[PDB]
Amino acid sequence: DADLAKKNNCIACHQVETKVVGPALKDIAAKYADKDDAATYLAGKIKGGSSGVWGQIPMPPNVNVSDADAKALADWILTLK
Ligand code: HEC
Repeated sequence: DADLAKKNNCIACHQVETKVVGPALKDIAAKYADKDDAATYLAGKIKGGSSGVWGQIPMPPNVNVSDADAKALADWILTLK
C-alpha cells in the first residue's frame, strides 16, 4: 500500500492516477495486467531501476528497498487495475 510507497519515496515521482515523473501506477497496472510473473518483474524494476519503457528519464534503483517491500509494492500496484 501507499504508506509503504511513501516511506520508500515512490509516491512523489509517481501518483496512482496520473503521470508525474514516472508513469501513473494505474497505467503500470494496466500495461502488465496480462504479463505473467508481472509482480516479480515489477519488484525487479523497482529495485534495480528502469530505462526507456515509458520515456527517456530513467528510474534510478531504489537501493534501500527490501525484496519483501519491493514485492509488496509491485503487488499493490498490480491490484490498481
Ligand atoms: C518506490 C520505491 C517506487 C516504486 C514502487 C516505483 N517507482 Fe518508479 N519510475 C520512475 C520513472 C521515470 C519511471 C519510468 C522509467 C522508464 O521509462 O523505464 C518509473 C517506472 C517505474 C515502474 C515501471 C517499470 C516498468 O518496467 O514499466 C515501476 C513499477 C515503478 N516505477 C515503481 C521514476 C521514479 C522516481 C523518480 C526519481 C522514483 C523515486 C521512483 N520512480 C520510485 C518508485
